[PDB]
Amino acid sequence: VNSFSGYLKLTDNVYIKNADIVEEAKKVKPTVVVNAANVYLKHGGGVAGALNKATNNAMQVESDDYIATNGPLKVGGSCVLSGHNLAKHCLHVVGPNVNKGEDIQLLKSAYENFNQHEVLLAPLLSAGIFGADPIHSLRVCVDTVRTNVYLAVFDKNLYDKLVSSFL
Ligand SMILES: C[C@@H](C(=O)O)[C@H](NC(=O)c1ncnc2[nH]ccc12)c1ccccc1
Repeated sequence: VNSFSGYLKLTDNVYIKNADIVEEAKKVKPTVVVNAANVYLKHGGGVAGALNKATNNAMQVESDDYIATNGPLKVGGSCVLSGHNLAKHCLHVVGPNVNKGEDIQLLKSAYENFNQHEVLLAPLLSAGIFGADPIHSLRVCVDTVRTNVYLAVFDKNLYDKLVSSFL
């Protein structure tokens, strides 16, 4: 049993809600919140900008030290950093950005990072401003993640479209 409320059950392990991931994190304080990061951990907009703003820029400060020490992530890769005031940990996951010309086949690899954590609050990777088909991303999520994932979809029209088209 956990604290996530009002999520629609899609499969044995995947649940979905039309919600702002920042507000969900502030309410539940999950062990892991997933950020839709880029390889440089530059948290400018989207999920990343919103999470970072909610941490008063502490996420960015921590991320800059991470990159200075370790260099950029891989597309499809991840790192575990602090969740600051929002969660115990933040799993920064890099899905491919189609608007940058990156390979959508890497989306499965990106979702595989979720399997290292028993429960996660997460966004829909590579969708929205990352340019990929959101129906496809949800399919890859359900067909790749085996641990318990609570998906928070910001856009209301998108949420309705995803639910109504889900197989
Ligand atoms: C799909 C899309 C959505 O769920 O609509 C999602 N975006 C957000 O979650 C979002 N965007 C901008 N400002 C925000 N503030 C609070 C949340 C939030 C998203 C997922 C992966 C990559 C980029 C974007």
